[PDB]
Amino acid sequence: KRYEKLDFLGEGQFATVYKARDKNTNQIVAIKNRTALREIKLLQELSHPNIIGLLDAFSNISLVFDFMETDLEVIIKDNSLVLTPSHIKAYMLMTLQGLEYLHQHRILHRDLKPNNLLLDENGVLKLADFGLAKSFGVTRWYRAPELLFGARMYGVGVDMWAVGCILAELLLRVPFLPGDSDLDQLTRIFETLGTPTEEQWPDMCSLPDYVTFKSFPGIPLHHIFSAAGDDLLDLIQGLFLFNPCARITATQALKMKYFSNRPGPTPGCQLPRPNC
Ligand SMILES: *CCC(=O)Nc1ccc(C(=O)Nc2n[nH]c3c2CN(C(=O)N[C@H](CN(C)C)c2ccccc2)C3(C)C)cc1
Repeated sequence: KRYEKLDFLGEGQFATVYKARDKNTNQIVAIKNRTALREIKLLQELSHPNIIGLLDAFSNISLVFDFMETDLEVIIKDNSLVLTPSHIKAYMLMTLQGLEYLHQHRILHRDLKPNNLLLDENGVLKLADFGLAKSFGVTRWYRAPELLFGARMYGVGVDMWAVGCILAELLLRVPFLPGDSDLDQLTRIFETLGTPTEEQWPDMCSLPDYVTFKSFPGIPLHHIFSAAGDDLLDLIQGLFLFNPCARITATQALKMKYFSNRPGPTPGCQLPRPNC
């Protein structure tokens, strides 16, 4: 009861979400089970500016997170907005910084997609929905080629491919590889980026469900991302490498010249806030 609800925010799988002012602090919050009670454990553990804060939780349960004004899917979907190189850079920086933190804490998100990359009123992006997240101990369109094949030994490359997919959608403003089966998703990856050889991939055929695909050459990235410079083409190139050992980590992505080159990232206050 330490909170009292103000506005309905949504329905879904896990309970309903409700906007509230916390009685004591006057701060505004949002208020949400083995598949959820490991999520409750995991999120009260962590603290990062770019990770959703689980503030309280208390079986019929309600889980107080930060309140978030919007998400990247809204921003992507919104025609009233133009994204500038500096908005994109700021968005990918916060995404990757939040990710780097999780992966140094030996956690995979496994459900990166733009509707999970929430934003506050002060332009701070926070990764949300750790219901698929697991310790090292996603929907088709952000899913890595290896996962579509059938790899269960898999790593950070799973989350890194999705970041490429989200990055492309920041640029094109449309899903990059929008497949309508798990095979159509491989068909789409291999016509756009080219069919990987086993020189593009050392132990590929050892996958239980590796399959002999049509040998496409792919579209060059400069044709797809025409407005991107060589520094951002290298970021996109790194994220989309088929070998999950070659594929760039959040850390290698963040030490990439792209984030140190001009134009720099937009401050949160000046990131494009939408209306409903
Ligand atoms: C102007 C219109 C507008 O911006 N509307 C709007 C404002 C705010 C929200 C909102 O839900 N805010 C919010 N604050 N903290 C949270 C949220 C949503 N949320 C979730 O966890 N939501 C997830 C949805 N995933 C797919 C990102 C959810 C919700 C229910 C069940 C499962 C998953 C938290 C609690 C982080 C919405 C619209």
